[PDB]
Amino acid sequence: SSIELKFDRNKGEVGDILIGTVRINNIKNFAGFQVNIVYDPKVLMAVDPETGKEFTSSTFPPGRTVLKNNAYGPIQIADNDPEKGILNFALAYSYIAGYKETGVAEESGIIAKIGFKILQKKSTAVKFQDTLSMPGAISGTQLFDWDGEVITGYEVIQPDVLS
Amino acid sequence: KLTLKIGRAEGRPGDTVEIPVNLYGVPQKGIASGDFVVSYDPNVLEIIEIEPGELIVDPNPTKSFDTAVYPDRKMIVFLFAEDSGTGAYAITEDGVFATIVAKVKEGAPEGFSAIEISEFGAFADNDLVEVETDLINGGVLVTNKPVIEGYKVSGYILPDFSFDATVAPLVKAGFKVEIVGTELYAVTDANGYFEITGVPANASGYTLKISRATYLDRVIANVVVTGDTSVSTSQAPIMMWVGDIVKDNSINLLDVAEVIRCFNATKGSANYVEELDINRNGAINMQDIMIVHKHFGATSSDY
Ligand SMILES: [Ca+2]
Ligand SMILES: [Ca+2]
Ligand SMILES: [Cl-]
Repeated sequence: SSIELKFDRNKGEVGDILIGTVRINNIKNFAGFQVNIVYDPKVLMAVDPETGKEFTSSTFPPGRTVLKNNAYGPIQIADNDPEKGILNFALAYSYIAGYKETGVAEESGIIAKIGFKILQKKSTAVKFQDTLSMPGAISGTQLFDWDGEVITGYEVIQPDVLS
Repeated sequence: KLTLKIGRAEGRPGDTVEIPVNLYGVPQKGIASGDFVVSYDPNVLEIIEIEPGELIVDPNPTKSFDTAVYPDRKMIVFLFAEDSGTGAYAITEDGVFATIVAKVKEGAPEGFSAIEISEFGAFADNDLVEVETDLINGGVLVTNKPVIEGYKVSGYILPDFSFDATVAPLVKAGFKVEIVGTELYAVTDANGYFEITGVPANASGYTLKISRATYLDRVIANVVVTGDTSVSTSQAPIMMWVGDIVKDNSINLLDVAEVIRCFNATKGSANYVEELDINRNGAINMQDIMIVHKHFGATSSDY
């Protein structure tokens, strides 16, 4: 059981966009999440992975392949601080009792794709990181089941340094 | 067989108590006269007055029945003599001969304070024939245990989400339980317990309304009160669903939207609203929202 951030490319020139994909693996009865992601904003700029449009405080990352049935009322929230190199976003079904009744949990999939535009070819790290607003998180990640309870006991797989 | 009984009463210091003096086995011939003396403890009781009982049929009862209270002597003298002169006001039935009205004194010792027939002359019928009579002493049980008229309606309530000991007292306390159409209510304590005392008997049934800021109102109908009534236990409490934040008796998107306005606020920060911190862990975040979601789309009827 895990949540992972992984990059499609680990090398690039100023102006390239590295695509960081946030993925969950074998997360039982998964119904929602919140994650906190930090990067160095002098080296990388969070952007839309397809358009290069820069993230603001309210930008929710595109590209998830889970929690996509509008029947269960997905609600997405973003509260980034790009100036300070912070992404913080969350999404969950609201009608979890209806999702549960269906009995098919979406336990693996993509939850976000995030582009990071290279501002400097300087060695740099992007990582899930704990933050004051998420007490009890697992390295800045909180995953929730269709009972509305916190899920525990999964690995947080951080990406290697971007050299 | 003719019996004179001092009754019993129960009071707290400061209470006014009534101690009946009963006659049983009154002869067919009736009782025309009687005299006796009661002793009491004037440390415990201040005699206020002795009311002639229902058995005293003289239209001017004082003409047939009088008492003399002597606190310094610790004695009450009872004298009865049917005043009509023809037997007309003779006692002819069993019942209350007199009522001792007494105030239990403000700092009186507790315990049973005996009221005893300490001297007995005779009861005599209309023909002046003495009737052989049994004496039974009584008194007042002075304790400090409160007595409430009416009944106790009580129970346990529990919010439906996960929390630990650091916050259990906060989330369990503060549910108001109201008896609808009365001014009677209780508020749950830190254990989720409530009790409303002095509830009038009602076998037709009360409706209870359980309410708290951010919770979906719960209505419990047909609560029959023929005695002390427990509506739930600590092991099987009345569950309450949080998430009615914009109060419309429905958990919907406007409720979630209100939590989002404080998203990621932490205790002590500008945008922190304690009520929106559902689980009271000091942060407003997706975990709180997911608790709201537990009962999404629910209305009070769904309980
Ligand atoms: Ca509402
Ligand atoms: Ca919280
Ligand atoms: Cl229940």
